[PDB]
Amino acid sequence: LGPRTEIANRFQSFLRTFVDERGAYTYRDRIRRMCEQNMSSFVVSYTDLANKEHVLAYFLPEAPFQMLEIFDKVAKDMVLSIFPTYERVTTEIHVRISELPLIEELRTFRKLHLNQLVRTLGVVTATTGVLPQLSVIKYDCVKCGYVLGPFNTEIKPGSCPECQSTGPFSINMEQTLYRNYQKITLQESPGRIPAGRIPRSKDVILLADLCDQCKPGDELEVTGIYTNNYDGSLNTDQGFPVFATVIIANHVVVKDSKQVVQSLTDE
Amino acid sequence: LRNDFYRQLVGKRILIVVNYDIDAICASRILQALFKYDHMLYTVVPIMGVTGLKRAYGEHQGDVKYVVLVNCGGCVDIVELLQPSDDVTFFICDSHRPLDVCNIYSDRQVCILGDASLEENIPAFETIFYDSEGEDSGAGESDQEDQAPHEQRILKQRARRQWESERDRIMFEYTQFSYYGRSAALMVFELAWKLSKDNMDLLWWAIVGITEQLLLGKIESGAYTLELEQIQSHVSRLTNKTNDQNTMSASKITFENDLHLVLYRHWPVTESMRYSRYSSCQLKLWTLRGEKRLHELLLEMGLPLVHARQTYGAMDLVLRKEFFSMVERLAEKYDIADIVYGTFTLSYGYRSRYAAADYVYALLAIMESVKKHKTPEDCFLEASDALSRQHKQLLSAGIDQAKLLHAAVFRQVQSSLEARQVHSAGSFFYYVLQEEHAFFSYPYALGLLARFLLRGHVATSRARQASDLPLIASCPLNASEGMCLLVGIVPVREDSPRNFFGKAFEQAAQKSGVALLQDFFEPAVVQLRQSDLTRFLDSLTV
Repeated sequence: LGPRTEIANRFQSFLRTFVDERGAYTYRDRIRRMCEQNMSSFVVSYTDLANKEHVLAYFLPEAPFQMLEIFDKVAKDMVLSIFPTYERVTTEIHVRISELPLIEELRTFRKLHLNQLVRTLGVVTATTGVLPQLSVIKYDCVKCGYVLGPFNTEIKPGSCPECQSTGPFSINMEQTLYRNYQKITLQESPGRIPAGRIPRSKDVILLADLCDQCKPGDELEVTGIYTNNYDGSLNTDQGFPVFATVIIANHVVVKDSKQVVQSLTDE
Repeated sequence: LRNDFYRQLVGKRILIVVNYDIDAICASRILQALFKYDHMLYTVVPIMGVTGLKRAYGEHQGDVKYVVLVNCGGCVDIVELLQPSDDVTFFICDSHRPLDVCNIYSDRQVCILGDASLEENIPAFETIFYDSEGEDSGAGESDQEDQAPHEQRILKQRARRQWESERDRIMFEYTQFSYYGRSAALMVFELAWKLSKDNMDLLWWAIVGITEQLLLGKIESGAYTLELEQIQSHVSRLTNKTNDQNTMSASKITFENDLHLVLYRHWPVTESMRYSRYSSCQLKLWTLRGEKRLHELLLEMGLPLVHARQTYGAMDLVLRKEFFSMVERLAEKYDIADIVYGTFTLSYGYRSRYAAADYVYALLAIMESVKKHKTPEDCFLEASDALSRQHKQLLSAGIDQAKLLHAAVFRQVQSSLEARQVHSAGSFFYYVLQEEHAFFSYPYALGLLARFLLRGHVATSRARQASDLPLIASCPLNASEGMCLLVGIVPVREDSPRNFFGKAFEQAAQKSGVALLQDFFEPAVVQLRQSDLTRFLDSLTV
């Protein structure tokens, strides 16, 4: 498209046009800094985005999924083009955000905060362990013995090597890509309570690049995005439909910082 | 030339091999096999020092006829050293060439292997013993009172004038510099090659002999880019099978252009890029920054980091085949140029494919100066019992021992450098050391110690004013109650301009002189008392 191409192109004319710190801007070199160490967790500044092009605040909330995807395509087509040897280790990228002009306390968010940009914090409690997931749709045809091909929703087209036939199928335990997974339980601090009552909480999902980072009993900072479980069994109802809530993780900052930590000025 | 003398060699002999070396064992095991071919029993010898040699001849004080010593000769006017030598057949074949000519003449009991493009000492004897002053040759050797068939005594004046004006070249011999010369047993290969011996393992042994001191930094090859014709011309031209070589045992040996970084084959990488000098010093890794520049090269190669801590043998395939297919071309542009060199390789069978030099860095590590008091000679007897195809449980132990030493080496270098123990102390550089290691007791490892500090400091902290200055080092022996070993070593990158220190330390010996020894046929070495060096160092400055 004409305008709907300009996003990645403005990222391209961003990471070698916007400058701070007396030349040799970070993201000219931060990306190769990270491709060296084989990390694949590049991070963005929002304030730098406001310094260069303030357009990217209204264009975002209408579907930030697509914003993040159109982000990651740029990191791919940059890195794997300029480091073509790289295409061995992970071959997938996404980016992070760590600058938001707002800290939304718990017990403050409602349906108005649906599917858009967030910041929130709190405390961890008990949650699950570490498990992997699926990533791709591939089956094995069972009438004719072929594979249907590569393709929260099912697809199942009639087109396939078996003369576009074989509604039936079966599945292997290999040749399909996987994805690490973990859950969390976010509870608010027992300092900033309404002074003596039960607290409130939500669940949160984090994804494969972000695991074995959190822990029970810790301090926290997350951007997150507000989810919507699309149906907890709509039917004859209670005095409420049985609906639920999660936030999906984009980027964490921990507050303890128990490692060698700060990024480096040029001088 | 002994296509004529070798037919003298049937009767009894003694085959000596002077002080430990890889030239030694390589040039001598071949002769062991030769002499068990025509049905003679013989003798192989360990030398721990020239006293061991004199007591050996004392222990072999018979009239044994075809007595042999190899890789020695510059010790004495060996007629003077050797009384019972009357008409006995001696043989030298040594590559330490700068020897006096008193040992060459007297053509009964020596064998002049004089053959070189240097006719530099032709009249060198025509005045030393032939003339004399203050003593019928009819010369200064005889009377000098106008009796020898401006004044009556200007005879001596012209005599010493010639004598000293050509001591300008005698002091050039044995009193300015020393070296070695040519191979140890490649001459011996071409000797035996007339007798129809197609022993591929002998070719491997002589390859071991050369690639010790083919180390164009340690000792010069010269023939190298000419032996890429010569040795192949020995082997490649004569092919016993043009179509039948897909065989298990000892497939006809090969040559390829590969590198001299340490133990690329049997270990992981990122520790093995770390212990050589040429790769390390030119990337400066004992400082933190060098890991970063290394890492940014690994980017350009784009090997995985996890893989770079797996054994090269243990990697997956395509990287471990394409490795050197990449590194040779995109390393030339990033500070390092000259690790790629000319060497060989072959497998016995299926186990793995040994690297044509990777024995020598186990051999050097078989020098175990242990407190059992026996182990040097046992180390010799193990070493020459190692180079075969048979004994191989021990070569792996050698490799292990070698690598743990080589990664102990650096452990002292960081310790010594950033405390700035690099004492200038005047005209040369100077180092001192305090207590003993089983690692670096003996001096081979000690020169290896010096030849990492040296490049490191002298390349990286100076202008180009002092990058060409020589080296010394202490090394204590809590073994022998305090002797404070020393070795002399040369400045940077001058291949042909080798050691002043064939004698140069002896300046202070001439001035004062304190309990000095030269027990080794090796010149580049000395041995002292425990702490009687300080005033001797004040002497030994100039």
